[PDB]
Amino acid sequence: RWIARTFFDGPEKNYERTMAILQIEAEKAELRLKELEVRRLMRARGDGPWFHYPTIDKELIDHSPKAT
Amino acid sequence: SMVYMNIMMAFTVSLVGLLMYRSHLMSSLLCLEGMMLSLFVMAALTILNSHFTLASMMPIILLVFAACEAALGLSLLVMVSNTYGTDYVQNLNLL
Amino acid sequence: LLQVVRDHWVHVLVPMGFVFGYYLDRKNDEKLTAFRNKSLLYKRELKPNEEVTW
Amino acid sequence: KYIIPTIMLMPLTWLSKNNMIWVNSTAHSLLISFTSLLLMNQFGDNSLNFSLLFFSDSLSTPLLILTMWLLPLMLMASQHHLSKENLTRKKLFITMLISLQLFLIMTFTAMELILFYILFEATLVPTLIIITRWGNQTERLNAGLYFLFYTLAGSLPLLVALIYIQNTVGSLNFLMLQYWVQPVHNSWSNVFMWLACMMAFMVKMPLYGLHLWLPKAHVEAPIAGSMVLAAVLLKLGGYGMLRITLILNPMTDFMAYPFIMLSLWGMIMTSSICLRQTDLKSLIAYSSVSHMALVIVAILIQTPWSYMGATALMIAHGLTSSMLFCLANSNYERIHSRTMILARGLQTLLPLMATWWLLASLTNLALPPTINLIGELFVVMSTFSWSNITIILMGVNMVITALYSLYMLIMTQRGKYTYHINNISPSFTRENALMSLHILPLLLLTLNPKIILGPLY
Amino acid sequence: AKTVLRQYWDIPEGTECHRKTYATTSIGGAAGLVVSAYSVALKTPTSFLEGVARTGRYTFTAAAIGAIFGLTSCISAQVREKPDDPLNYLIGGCAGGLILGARTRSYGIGAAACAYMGLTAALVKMGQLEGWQVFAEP
Amino acid sequence: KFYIQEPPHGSPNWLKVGLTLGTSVFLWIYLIKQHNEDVLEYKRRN
Amino acid sequence: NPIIFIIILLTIMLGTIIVMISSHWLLVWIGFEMNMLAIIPIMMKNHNPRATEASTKYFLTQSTASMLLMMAVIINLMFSGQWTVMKLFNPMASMLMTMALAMKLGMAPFHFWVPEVTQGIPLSSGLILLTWQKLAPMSVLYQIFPSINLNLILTLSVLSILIGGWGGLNQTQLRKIMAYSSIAHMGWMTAVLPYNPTMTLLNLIIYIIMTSTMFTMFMANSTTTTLSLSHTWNKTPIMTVLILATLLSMGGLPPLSGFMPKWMIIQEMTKNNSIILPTFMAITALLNLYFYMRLTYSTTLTMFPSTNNMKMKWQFPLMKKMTFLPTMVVLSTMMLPLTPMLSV
Amino acid sequence: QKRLGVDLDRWMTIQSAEQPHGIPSRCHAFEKEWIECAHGIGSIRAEK
Amino acid sequence: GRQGRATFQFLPDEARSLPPPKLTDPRLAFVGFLGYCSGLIDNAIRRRPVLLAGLHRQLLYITSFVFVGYYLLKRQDYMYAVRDHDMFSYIKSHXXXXXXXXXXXXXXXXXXX
Amino acid sequence: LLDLIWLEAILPKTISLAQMKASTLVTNQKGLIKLYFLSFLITILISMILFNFH
Amino acid sequence: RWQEDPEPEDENLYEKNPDSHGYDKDPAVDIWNMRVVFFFGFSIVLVLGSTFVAYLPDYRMQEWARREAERLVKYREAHGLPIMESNCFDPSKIQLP
Amino acid sequence: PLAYILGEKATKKMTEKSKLITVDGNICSGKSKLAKEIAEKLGLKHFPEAGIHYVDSTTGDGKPLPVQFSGNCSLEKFYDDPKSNDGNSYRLQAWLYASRLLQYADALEHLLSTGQGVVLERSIYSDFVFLEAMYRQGFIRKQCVDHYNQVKKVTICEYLPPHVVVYVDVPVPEVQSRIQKKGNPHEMKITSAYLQDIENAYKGTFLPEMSEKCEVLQYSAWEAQDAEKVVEDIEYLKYDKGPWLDQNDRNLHKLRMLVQDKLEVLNYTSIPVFLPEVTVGAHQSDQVFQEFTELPGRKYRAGYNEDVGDKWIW
Repeated sequence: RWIARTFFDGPEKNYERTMAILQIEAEKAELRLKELEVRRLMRARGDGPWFHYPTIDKELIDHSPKAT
Repeated sequence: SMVYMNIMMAFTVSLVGLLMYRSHLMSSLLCLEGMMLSLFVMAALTILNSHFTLASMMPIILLVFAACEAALGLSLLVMVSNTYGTDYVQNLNLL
Repeated sequence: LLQVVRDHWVHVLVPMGFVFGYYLDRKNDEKLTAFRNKSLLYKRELKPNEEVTW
Repeated sequence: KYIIPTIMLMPLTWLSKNNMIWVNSTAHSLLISFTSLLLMNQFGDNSLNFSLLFFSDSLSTPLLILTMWLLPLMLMASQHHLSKENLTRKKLFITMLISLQLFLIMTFTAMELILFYILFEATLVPTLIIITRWGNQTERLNAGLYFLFYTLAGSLPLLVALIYIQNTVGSLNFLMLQYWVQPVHNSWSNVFMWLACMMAFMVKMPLYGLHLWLPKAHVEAPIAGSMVLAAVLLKLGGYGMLRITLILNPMTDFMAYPFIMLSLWGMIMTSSICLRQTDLKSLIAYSSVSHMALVIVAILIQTPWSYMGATALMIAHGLTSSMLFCLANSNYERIHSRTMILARGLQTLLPLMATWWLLASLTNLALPPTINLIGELFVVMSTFSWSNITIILMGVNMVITALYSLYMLIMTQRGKYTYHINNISPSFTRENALMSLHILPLLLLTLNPKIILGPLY
Repeated sequence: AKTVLRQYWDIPEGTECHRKTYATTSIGGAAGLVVSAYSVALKTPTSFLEGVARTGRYTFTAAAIGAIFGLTSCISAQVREKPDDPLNYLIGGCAGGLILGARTRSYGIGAAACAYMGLTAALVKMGQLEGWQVFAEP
Repeated sequence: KFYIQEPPHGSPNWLKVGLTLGTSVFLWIYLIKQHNEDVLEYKRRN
Repeated sequence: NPIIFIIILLTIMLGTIIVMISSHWLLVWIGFEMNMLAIIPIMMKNHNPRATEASTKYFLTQSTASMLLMMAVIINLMFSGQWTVMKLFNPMASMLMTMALAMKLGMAPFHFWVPEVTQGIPLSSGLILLTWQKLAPMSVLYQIFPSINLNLILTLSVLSILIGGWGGLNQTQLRKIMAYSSIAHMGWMTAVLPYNPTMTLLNLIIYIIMTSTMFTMFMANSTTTTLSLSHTWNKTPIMTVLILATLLSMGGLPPLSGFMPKWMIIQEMTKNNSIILPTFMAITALLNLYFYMRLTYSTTLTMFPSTNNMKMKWQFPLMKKMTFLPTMVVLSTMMLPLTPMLSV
Repeated sequence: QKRLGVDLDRWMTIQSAEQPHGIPSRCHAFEKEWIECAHGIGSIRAEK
Repeated sequence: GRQGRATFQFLPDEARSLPPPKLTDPRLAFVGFLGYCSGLIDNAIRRRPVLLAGLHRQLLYITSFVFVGYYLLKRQDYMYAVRDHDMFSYIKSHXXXXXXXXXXXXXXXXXXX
Repeated sequence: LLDLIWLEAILPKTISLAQMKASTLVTNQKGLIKLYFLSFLITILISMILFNFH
Repeated sequence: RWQEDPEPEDENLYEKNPDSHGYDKDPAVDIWNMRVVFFFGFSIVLVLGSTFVAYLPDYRMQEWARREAERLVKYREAHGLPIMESNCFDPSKIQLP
Repeated sequence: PLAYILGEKATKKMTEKSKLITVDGNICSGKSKLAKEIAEKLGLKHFPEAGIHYVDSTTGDGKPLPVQFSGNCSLEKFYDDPKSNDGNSYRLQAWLYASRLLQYADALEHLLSTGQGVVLERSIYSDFVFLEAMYRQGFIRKQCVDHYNQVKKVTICEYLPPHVVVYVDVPVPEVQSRIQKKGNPHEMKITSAYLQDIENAYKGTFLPEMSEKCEVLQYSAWEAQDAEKVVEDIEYLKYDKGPWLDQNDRNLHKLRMLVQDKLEVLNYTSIPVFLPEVTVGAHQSDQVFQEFTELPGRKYRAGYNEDVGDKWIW
């Protein structure tokens, strides 16, 4: 009982805790698997703003020339 | 199509002429002039046929940088003839 | 008071370093506060004290 | 609580004056070892979590306590050695032992496969410098080159294995998170996936093949018989085998079947060579192959009994073999050549050390239950459930374990020592302290080793 | 050539043997010419006299490596059932890697390469599955 | 010894010493004031 | 040399800026040839027969490199006709683009100049200007990361570590070992470019800093292993400890931050269903470590290079980045593993 | 571009741009389709 | 992954300066230790007595690594947020690509021994 | 036979092979810019025909 | 000949000069190190430490389960019919086919 | 040293009425010491001849280091009676060459910064006369001379200008009687054939020294000890078409940068080639380097040290 105080965390700790660490771990694992799933799609088809190659130009010239 | 079958062929012939050697180091620099000359004609035909007007200045700039290499590399060739008697590929010391 | 600081300048650092480790790792409990009162395993509605599990 | 007192041991040696050094490095590590036994011994229903994953927790690790116990014990042995060298290099050396123990604290506590591996390989660099410098014998460079040739060629296949598993299934990181485990369907692509995870821990856990890594590191010793205890920690440093076999691949263990067979002759033929050899350190080096081969046999069976025997054997070998190296250190500091035939005669010069020779040699055998019998007996009883024929192979090993201890005793019991003019002084106060601080924890673990052999026990 | 390598994964699908051996020599002979092409640039004494001899020592041996590896693949196909096995073409790599010590009279270099060539060529036949790719795009 | 035969450095610089001790404080003020500005910016945006 | 040496050095700095900040194909062409005119005077310096031979061997390989690169620029007018650095738009021009950039870098087939050029450099100040020069062709390769074929980049990356790993084993010259580690590291550079163009820029950051820490610590004059041997006892013993932190980091060791490229290059490649290539990367990397294995024994051991002449006067070199950079080169794996995002 | 040119103009690279006086390109009308088609990233990575 | 709606010149975007910066972080302290470590080995290469007790130009070495490290961490906090933001927005827009599977108690083979 | 000679041999074989294949790249082609440039013509010819990319 | 290398050192004191010592150099510091601070770690960590190794740390429900099992044996024998074990974890769950 | 673009430049307010005048070739006896002391009217600074204690005297702090720490078993008294079997012979000469290279580097630095007339007592270009004379009789091994020539080819070529005025002293073969007349017990009882070979080798060494476009002047014993005759000849004879006349912008600055630091100039002096006579053993050299660190000279830094100075910590 003396060893339980100021030397031990207790059974309440690491049961309420660790599950909190697992809750962050579950979020870290699912989003990393989602990142592997998103990059597998975004690289194959140019749909989103990920792995997009730069284009030539947006605007260059529109004025009237001396063309035929 | 028609002309590009010769001037590209002249480039590949000069590409062989650079890397092939018969001990003379002067001939390699002479072929570097030809390489830039073949690049000059190939660029000229692409710009003159498809009327660019803006890109016509670019081979003129290319002509400047053609002579930049084919003089500063030529000056190093003279330094070989200062240290050694006559310029040869066989005459080397590096390992 | 004057001789102890010069002779035992390094002798104090290691047990005080343990106190620094005792405090820093204790402060990590506030980072892990999710399901502290929640999750049915040791959960009980506390009234005299706020937040039983640390 | 184990982060930044070992890091606070680093400036202690540099700041302290030239007269002290050794008095500070030992005293401010013994109280740190007291706190490990004070806090880490507590367990709930399953594995806990001390903090967020920088250093995690303990599941079946009283092996962490052993490293904390050897945290001052290496400094005890290297006292006669490094006494005539430069004072700045003494400060440089103790920090390198501390750095080894720093990463060793990290590897046992961290319940990762990614953070564990890079700090498992972070123990390789300090040992390399510790072996290749202060080596008393010539061709110590072969002991340095092959140390990183055998290990790294087997362990770099973990990078292509571990990252491949987390790319397919969630993430390895938290381990207690990793119960998304799908059974391995036994395919040809999965063949090299299993092999790459194992081969990394087939080098540090010595088999019959790829076992030359160990004796060369011991014959060409880092320091006489003092820094060999760190190489004993590297032997038990292959504890990742307990975690990989359990979590990463539980279904496919058909490929484990040839590896048990390879380590089965790594019991008899590794003990046969350890009978004629001249070097006293090599007679411990080849015996350390066989006792650590017991774990490799055990783990690959994957039965609950084998894990009880293995975890006991990891602690058993860490305090018994290291104690034998301290006896080899005491003989080498007097004669300056580790020849067994030359150094012959106890009791005539060393009366008290002869009793400590017995309490260290006989522990290789199964004495009244210390931790070695408790380690071995559960493994032999586990091999019978695997196959009935094993005890015929295991029984030969039980005979040659007596040929380990008694042959070390008899070749020192023969009272002569005619050519020896040295070894006049019996033993220093710190010399007998090494004999006590290694054996008395083994004697205290005779009573109740419940907090030693504990993977759910 | 890429066209010849793609033909190599169509002949063993059936039971054709006499054209399979010629397909392996066309790879081994061409790869023998590649290794020998660098050896010409290593200063050959007397041009077109010992330079032809330097090509003759490499191209003939490398084609013979492919010839035996081609032939033993057909012997292992006829004898014993189950055509698709890593162990089936392991002996083919061993017999093909046996004549590496036939270039020079030593019988030790070829014997050491026998286990190495036998294992590496088996990995190629292991690489028919989806879990083995040398080059990838995404 | 008394630094005989012309010493290269006695270190009474005050030119380099004044700038090294000076600019470090100038770095301290520049980092905290922008941090205090960013603390106000984080509250205003969200 | 007065201001003119700084002006020449500033035009290499300006030369790569034209390569970095660019959109036009002839603009980067100038940027490469701005360096060609500016490295050669620093290649010469001390009026040596070795310096004349190295510069001529350097020029004739790299002048042909630029003219092969200009061919790729002209084919980009033959087809499409757009002069914006984004894609080659050709299966033919992409071949003449990658192989031309391989000539300027230390990639597999055009590597023969690298060791003999490095030997002919007079001083440690000129030795930096090859490791820093490799930023210029790498910057273009980052811009044209698509439309370039795997069969003629990855083969040149795999072979370069093979020839780099066997190219320093029969060498004792300190310049030659650094020249073949250059060939070795370039294989780790171009292997990432298809499997996400990111981390190639960070691989430069680790490499350029780690190479610059070497030559700044080689300011105490040493050209061979036997000349760097007399350093443990005749010279300062703390200097051997700090070079040990840079020798071991160049090889694949996790406690040091030279493992930080070998962290992500394998990680990004394994994401895209390729395992057989990263295995071949790590095993051949041990041969690169093996050069430093025998080179650590020059500093860790006594090795008996005493020499009767003893130096009493303290060494005073330049040592500009010799203190700030090795602290980052030794430890950054624990400091910034999130720096992948900050760099690219 | 590895480093972009912000708040400064040094382009004049693409065809059918600002004319020297008023002189047209030989393929002026075709790039009026091409630049307008591929101004976004949709047909840059896929090019279909 | 790669940059899309982002431009160079001035490393942080300033338009997306919403997330809170790192305040007294353990990551800042470790670079601060490296700033101190760079101020220890400078007295080792250039021969100066006592790495701990020497010349006080070390204050510049501590501040520089903290200053550069702060903006480097600010770039880290920005780029990791944007990479996450573009990932979340891709799922919200398409929806058909990311499929959800829930509630399963599927039969699996049991291993012996 | 086993523990010293044969069980070691497997990797000393790869050490001896790496040291033997080192000479085929270091000691090979002693000087001469002719010899280095002649090999470059072959590498282009391999890339055009053998390792074909159009 | 080496002209510098031949200088051998062989000095093992142990008893000659300090009379009673654990290590060389300074006898006053040696008594305080080899006999005092080594033995305080020999006393506290081994004797006062032994009251933490196995002596009352509770330790993974070893004594807890004894009080838990004894009350469950009497409960399922008097009230229930099966003797504490029949089916594990799954009472009428989802079938395989 | 690095930024010379401002006021401080080479040949600025210098190289006019200031020249390096080397007084060398004293055969065996200390005859050059009298001529150098007399030549103090025109020349501003006159450096003494380099010995065993010079390396500790310069750059250190006043008092010379002990014989065990400064030069490993190196003594001038051992060369007075030279003997076989693990003796000095060559390793003292290698230490003597290192000291003479050090004093020339200091003198040339003293010439470039603040233009003054520098007088040197036996320079680098007279050292091979002192070595080859010892080689003619059975003293030094053949391989050691070739080791010396490797140092000779590297260290000298770093310095572009050799000398301005070289003084030649040719005395009578009865110079051994003058050496016996001088109060030196160590210098006495030396070989007469060695001193005769030293004068014979110097005659064939003075010819390339004179042909190297440096003003060479010969002096006799009767012409010696003259303050008026020696000074008038130095002022009248002008150096023309010599290697000393070089470009101030390129040649002089590169010479000044190489001579600015002592460690940079002596970096080429340490040869990697292993020699049994040149001290190879590291085990005893480890304690010898530790004894130098234990010594209260420098040990801690280039300038400031504990229990020596240090006004401020920063």
